[PDB]
Amino acid sequence: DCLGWFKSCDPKNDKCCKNYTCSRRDRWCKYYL
Repeated sequence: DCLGWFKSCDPKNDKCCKNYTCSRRDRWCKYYL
């Protein structure tokens, strides 16, 4: 599964979908530019 945006994630255990990547600053699945 993946996350959307403001879902908590962990950069070492990224669960983000396409065009997203989880930040550590925000610790959420941040839109990856």
